[PDB]
Amino acid sequence: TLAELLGRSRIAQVANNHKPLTYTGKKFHPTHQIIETKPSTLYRQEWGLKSAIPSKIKSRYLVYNDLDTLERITTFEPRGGTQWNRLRFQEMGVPIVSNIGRQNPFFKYISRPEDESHAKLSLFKEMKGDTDISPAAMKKRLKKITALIRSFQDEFKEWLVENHPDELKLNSNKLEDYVVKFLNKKLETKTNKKFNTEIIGTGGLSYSLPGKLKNSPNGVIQRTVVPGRILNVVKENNDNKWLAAIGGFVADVVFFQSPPSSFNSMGDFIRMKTFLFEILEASMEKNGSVSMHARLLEPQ
Amino acid sequence: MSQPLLRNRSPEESELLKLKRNYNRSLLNFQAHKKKLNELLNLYHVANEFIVTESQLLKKIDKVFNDETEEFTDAYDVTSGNTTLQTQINNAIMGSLSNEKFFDISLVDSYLNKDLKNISNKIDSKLN
Amino acid sequence: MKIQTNAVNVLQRTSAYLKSGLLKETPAWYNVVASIPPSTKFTREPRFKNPSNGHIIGKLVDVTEQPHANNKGLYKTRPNSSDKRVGVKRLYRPPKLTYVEDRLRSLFYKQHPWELSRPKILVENEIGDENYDWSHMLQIGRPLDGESVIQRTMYLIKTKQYGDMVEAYDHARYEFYALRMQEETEQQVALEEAEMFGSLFGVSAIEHGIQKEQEVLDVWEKKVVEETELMAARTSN
Amino acid sequence: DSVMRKRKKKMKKHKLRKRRKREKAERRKLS
Amino acid sequence: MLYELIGLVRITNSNAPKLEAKELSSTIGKLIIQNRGVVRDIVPMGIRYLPKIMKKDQEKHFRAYHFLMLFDSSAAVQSEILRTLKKDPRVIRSSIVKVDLDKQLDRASSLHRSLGKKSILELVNEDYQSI
Amino acid sequence: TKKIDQSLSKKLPKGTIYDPFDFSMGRIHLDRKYQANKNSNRNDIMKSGANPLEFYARPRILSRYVTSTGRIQHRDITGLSAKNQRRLSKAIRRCQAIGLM
Amino acid sequence: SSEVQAACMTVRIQNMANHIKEHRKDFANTRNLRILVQQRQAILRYLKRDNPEKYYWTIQKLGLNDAAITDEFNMDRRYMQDYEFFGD
RNA sequence: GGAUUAAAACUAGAGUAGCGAAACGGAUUCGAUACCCGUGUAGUUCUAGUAGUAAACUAUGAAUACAAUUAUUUAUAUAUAUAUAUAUAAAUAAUAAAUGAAAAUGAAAGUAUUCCACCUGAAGAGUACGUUAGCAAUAAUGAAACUCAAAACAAUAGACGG
Ligand SMILES: [K+]
Ligand SMILES: [K+]
Ligand SMILES: [Mg+2]
Ligand SMILES: [Mg+2]
Ligand SMILES: [Mg+2]
Ligand SMILES: [Mg+2]
Ligand SMILES: [Mg+2]
Ligand SMILES: [Mg+2]
Ligand SMILES: [Mg+2]
Ligand SMILES: [Mg+2]
Ligand SMILES: [Mg+2]
Ligand SMILES: [Mg+2]
Ligand SMILES: [Mg+2]
Ligand SMILES: [Mg+2]
Ligand SMILES: [Mg+2]
Ligand SMILES: [Mg+2]
Repeated sequence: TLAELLGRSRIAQVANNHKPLTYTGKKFHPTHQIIETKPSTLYRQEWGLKSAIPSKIKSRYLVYNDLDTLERITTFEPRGGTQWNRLRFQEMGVPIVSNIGRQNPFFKYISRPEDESHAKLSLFKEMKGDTDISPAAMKKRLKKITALIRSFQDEFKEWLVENHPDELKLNSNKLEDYVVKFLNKKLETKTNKKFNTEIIGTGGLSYSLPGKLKNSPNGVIQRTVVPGRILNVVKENNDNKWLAAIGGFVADVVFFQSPPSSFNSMGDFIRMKTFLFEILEASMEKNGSVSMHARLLEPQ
Repeated sequence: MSQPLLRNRSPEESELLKLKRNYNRSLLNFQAHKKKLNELLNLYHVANEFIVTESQLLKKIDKVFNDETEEFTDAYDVTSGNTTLQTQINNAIMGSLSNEKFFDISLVDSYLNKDLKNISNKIDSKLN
Repeated sequence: MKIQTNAVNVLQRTSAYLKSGLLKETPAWYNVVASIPPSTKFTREPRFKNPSNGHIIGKLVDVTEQPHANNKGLYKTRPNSSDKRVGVKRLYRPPKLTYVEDRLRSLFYKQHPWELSRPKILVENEIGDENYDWSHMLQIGRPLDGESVIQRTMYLIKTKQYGDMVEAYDHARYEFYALRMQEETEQQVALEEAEMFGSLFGVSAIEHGIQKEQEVLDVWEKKVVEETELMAARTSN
Repeated sequence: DSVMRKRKKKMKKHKLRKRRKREKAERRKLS
Repeated sequence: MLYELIGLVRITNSNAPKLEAKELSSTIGKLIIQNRGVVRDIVPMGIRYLPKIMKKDQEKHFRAYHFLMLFDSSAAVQSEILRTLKKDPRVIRSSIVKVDLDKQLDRASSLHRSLGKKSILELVNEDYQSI
Repeated sequence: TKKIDQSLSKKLPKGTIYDPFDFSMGRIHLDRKYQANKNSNRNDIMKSGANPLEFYARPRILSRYVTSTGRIQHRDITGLSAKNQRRLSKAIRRCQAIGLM
Repeated sequence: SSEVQAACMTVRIQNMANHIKEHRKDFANTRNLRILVQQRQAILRYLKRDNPEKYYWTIQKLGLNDAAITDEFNMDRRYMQDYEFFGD
């Protein structure tokens, strides 16, 4: 049918997005899907959208929100520049590593309840992870849940007197433990936030596995040298490290001992010059940012 | 066109309808009655902080207007829900067999229904 | 705008010109239009089903069909106010098409934000030629991307290998990671192998960015200087 | 009615008020 | 009816700043409990500088001891308390606002409700279950 | 001169991604144009769900929605809903009558 | 049932009449009282048509008479003076 | 039929800062019984009444059934991968159709139904007389003769505008 075809159409494949096309806050990762048109189609203003893109657009990459609007225009920005940030990261050949030494999210590991010993930490995270929830929809998590949990009273009024009667007659320090486990055991079958929207690992920035060496005609490369730019002429206030602009990413540059004298000389125009840096490590934070650490390799 | 426009309710259908409607009215009255008793229980738990005698008044005044006591001066955004939400969760699961100082009507219902006693003996008999 | 009458009746108005004799010669279109009548009803048509999800439109659940109690514990014995409002408008409003895959697509790109940075071509080639066997993720003719995961997830739930959508989705995600890792290595190694055989490249991606940033930083230098001199004069006032 | 036409009624009302004030005055002296 | 009294007592003696406030709270509390009323809470608010220089009984003031008193009484008793407060030279400003009890019997003071604690049970249960 | 006004230079945060356009003057102007106090909601008690009328005895919170002279700010500036603006104004007027604001 | 509605209206009429006796210039609530009294007349007039026996029983228990129900009533100024609504 | 009913006004008893008919002065002016300025009485305020009039206007009586859209708020409800999304009403704005002399109306000034009030060329006239009500000012009710072929509305193009 036509409905089946539409669901699989290339336009349906693009997930709905209404995030501001002009965002002036902090950008940590791509927010819009880049659309590309071939040179032949660009010559005919064809992008596979509803309407022809104006001929003024010469780029072959754009990002859009709405196919059509009440203003009879498409809401789009003729830019595709987050792809070059990803490809420049690939050229730096620095694998992303976990600063906490967690399991690789891209491998199906056999995990155990080592961290599940915090059942009361995360079972209540469902009601306590409400930082940005409505004052009454979050309050609907109190009566709606209470009825659901109150429907298991009979089950827990028998299991507890059949598996741990001593605690019911001595102390509730262990009873509270049996309660947290009970609900989780009766909730694992349930589906509360069964889909987790948190970023998985690198989020797709890099699929490179650590360990491989870079062979070169001049021998194996031991230190990666990448051109960059120093943004500030004074270390980040309250931090012992300056900031550099390397390959579309802002890194923290650590200097060997002293800061090169071109800093004082150039002043606030220091960004006008290119320096060579060494990328020590790259980490991924939960916000979805990349923590790139560099070192200002100076001619010596 | 030949079909009758309306079919009157059979006497049996009217009986079942009346049963459901009486049940609906009775259930709502019962649920409101129990809600009121649960609020009366939660008010009893706090009536120890309320003053009805001069002796209580003199003790409250001293305890609040004392140099050691802290006063709400609202000069800074003091830092630190869960506590009151944990008492609710425990009183919903445990019910009569709860350890919370501020319990719900479940405990009072089990008492008058020979449940907290018919379980205490049951547990003790099991221990035997 | 009013439903026009004169555009669809050209044949009948022309026929009056010919019968009276005002028009001597029959127009060339006259016979063609007579054999192929225009559609002239211009009516609004009811619809009784959403083609996307098969939901039935125009069906009222009677109280006889709700014998059991509701979530509140009460029986339904009489129609409610909503049941007593005519719903003819729903028959005529274009149905909102919905798809389960849309929910998964949003999830995938929320979990993998950088997958958005991989350019997607919306221009179709020929939808009718797509002969895909979704037993495997890779397919000849289409790129490996988020859609590969979604279609794989649907095939798993359609074949009933997995029951929960989450489990099928997780299974597809790992297949996607494996294919993404094999490609990241083929590209790295291909570059390394070429340089070892004497391949030369003019400008690298990192170099391209530096040059573009220099062009912008040069114009910015001029303006800063100019605007740091107008301020000095204006402030001197 | 327009302001222009209202003005005719305004004049008639003014003359009636003026005549009734005049009559009142007479009654006071004649009384 | 539940009422919330906010009184600004005068600080005559800098050595005993919380003296007239204690004497006043006892006077008001005794009126409430002696006329079938209940005093639910007494929340001192401390010495605060008045937004301006205020006057009362041919006297001027630049500071006052703020205190809140949540009490339950009848409308007639509430008016009697307000009349006594409007006449006492110690009191500089006094306001009594009704606290609706239509939906729940146990309401905390506005100060506490502003901080998320809607009932006195929530305040007490956070001083026993967690203190 | 080795110095530039802060208004003529953009400081790229740490951990963020950038484009060559981020070093241009257009970025400076674009950031000024689209500079709105959108982070207020998370720091705005009255945009969180609390009832503004419960703050009638807390002048410090209420003083955040009045000008230097005590004039209540128009809803166009506070950004509150009609109900919260209505309740907030009542709270401030009641606070003024009690002798706290 | 009309008898129950009339009784429930009677309670509110009695309370509202007491309010008016202490707030004789509260015309907004006097209008409400008039309309409520007239509403009680309408419900009882229907009862007389539907179930005459219940009607006479109801009005006797409520303290009214047939004339009070059938006759047109406007709770006007003459009524306030002929029945000394406000006293003196 | 009843009740309520701005401002001004009136009957009593208080009040009277500011404002302010009138009055008396100062200016302006050919003159200035005005506009501007001064002094400023009634009034404006409160209590108890009288009176029932306004461009008391949306110049649009009330009720019911029904008819094509969009946008924007509000409310209720639903859902979740939790903050949006989906529903159903209300309000407002711009409209289709329809209606209309057109201006425009737009859920009515549309399609229909039910009930009430009101109109029948201008002027004379909301006047005269009578009656009713009011302390009073007045309010309600409400003509005819004579005379005329006028009178009025929307819109069009001009001319003019301190
Ligand atoms: K005066
Ligand atoms: K009418
Ligand atoms: Mg007319
Ligand atoms: Mg009626
Ligand atoms: Mg007015
Ligand atoms: Mg007088
Ligand atoms: Mg003069
Ligand atoms: Mg003169
Ligand atoms: Mg004057
Ligand atoms: Mg009157
Ligand atoms: Mg008149
Ligand atoms: Mg009139
Ligand atoms: Mg008006
Ligand atoms: Mg009506
Ligand atoms: Mg008259
Ligand atoms: Mg005209």
